[PDB]
Amino acid sequence: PSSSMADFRKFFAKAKHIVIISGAGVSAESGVPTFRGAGGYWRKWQAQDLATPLAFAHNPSRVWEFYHYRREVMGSKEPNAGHRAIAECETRLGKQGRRVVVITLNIDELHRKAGTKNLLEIHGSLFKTRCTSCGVVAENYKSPICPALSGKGAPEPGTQDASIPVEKLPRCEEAGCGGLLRPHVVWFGENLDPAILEEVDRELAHCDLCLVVGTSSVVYPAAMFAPQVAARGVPVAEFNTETTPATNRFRFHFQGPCGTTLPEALA
Amino acid sequence: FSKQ
Ligand SMILES: [Cl-]
Ligand SMILES: [Zn+2]
Repeated sequence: PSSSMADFRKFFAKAKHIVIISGAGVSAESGVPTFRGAGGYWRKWQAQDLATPLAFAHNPSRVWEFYHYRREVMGSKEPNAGHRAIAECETRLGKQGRRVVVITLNIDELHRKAGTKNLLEIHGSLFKTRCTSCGVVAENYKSPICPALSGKGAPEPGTQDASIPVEKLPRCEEAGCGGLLRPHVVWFGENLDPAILEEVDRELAHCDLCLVVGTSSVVYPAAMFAPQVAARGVPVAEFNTETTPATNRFRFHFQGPCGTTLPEALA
Repeated sequence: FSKQ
């Protein structure tokens, strides 16, 4: 693909509806642990092991410790230059009657913290719960999410499992339910929300420029969004630290950290 | 679609 920043900027100056797809690279640049491919590890596992229905069915206490740890570290984490460039772009273009929407695979809410308003969080959020019995979804920012997890979730290898009885895990407060809560995060092998995908499809159908930022482009169906957009002739520009299996399908590829390339790109 |  092309690496002419000047050429991309010509499309950027004219674009009326920009879709920005962001993945784990953007969160890692804030120092958020992504637990995918260094990574690194939570004590002996990575996300592929614990973000699964199987892992939650076997040891929900261990999965909750993992998600509790991830919620807690967010206190020390701030949006990076990439998040800020993306949020400022949205505000600046919106004043010109131009639309910018972020479709993120990330679950850490740093895009919102940076001020992004048009946001589709297609894999859920560390700060939402869902009841495994009644299905209600709720926001939850409490540290710790439940008394039994207080001080738990330590990440060092060799840390014993908290082994919290399921009744002491986060419980639904819908009157009459009290079912066990899970993180409202899409796990490997689960389907994404059809209403969310309907929103995604509307944005993809109407955009005139697409950016793919910090994404490995091997997690589906998210890996396939940008290819359907190029079909209508829409330019796709990829911003990643390395090539991906989808790189040769894009109009532009700008190699490097997203917090380095995006400020120039979206200036 | 399913998350891979
Ligand atoms: Cl990703
Ligand atoms: Zn419930």
